[PDB]
Amino acid sequence: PRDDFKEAVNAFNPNPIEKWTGRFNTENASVRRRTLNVPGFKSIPTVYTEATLPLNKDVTDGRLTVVVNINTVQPFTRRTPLRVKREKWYTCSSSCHRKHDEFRNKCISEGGRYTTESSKCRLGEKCGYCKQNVYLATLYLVAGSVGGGMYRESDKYQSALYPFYDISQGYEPRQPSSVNVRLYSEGDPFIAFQQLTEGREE
Repeated sequence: PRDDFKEAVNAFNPNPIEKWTGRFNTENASVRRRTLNVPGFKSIPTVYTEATLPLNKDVTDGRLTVVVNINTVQPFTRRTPLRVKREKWYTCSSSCHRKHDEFRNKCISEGGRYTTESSKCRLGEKCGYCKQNVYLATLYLVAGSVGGGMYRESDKYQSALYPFYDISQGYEPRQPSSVNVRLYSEGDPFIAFQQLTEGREE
């Protein structure tokens, strides 16, 4: 559990990632060394290279194409949809008629669509869900280590965020004019945190 994370943090070597300069599309990349604050641990080092991509000709028919040309990393291209769906379920908890229809209203009100799954919203019941439009703000990429000081985009980790799919990215209710791109190493504690935990707590 926490020991597996301990195993990852200690093994992590951020030194090679300090060389990950280059470009995401047009923009120059900048290596960022930051700290991961988790209870019971000294400040954990997380390192990635990043850039801010403006929405321009890199957008075509709702998809953002990013070309990754980072040093020591075998270059690759990634395509990501600007828009995806966010499905959230309402459960009638002890905390549900009054709290149910507002959840319903928020969904509609915020541009989403609500779907009923039960004729009546009883305690402990999945009464329905909201399908919400969310838009790409932050894009996480992962490069797996190859021998000889070289890297290559990770097949298993299509993202740095659990569950690590292509679309497992930072999506917002309101689409920004620019997208922030980030490239991680597989051994980064942020990914290890995400994996072992999924929900940012141990």
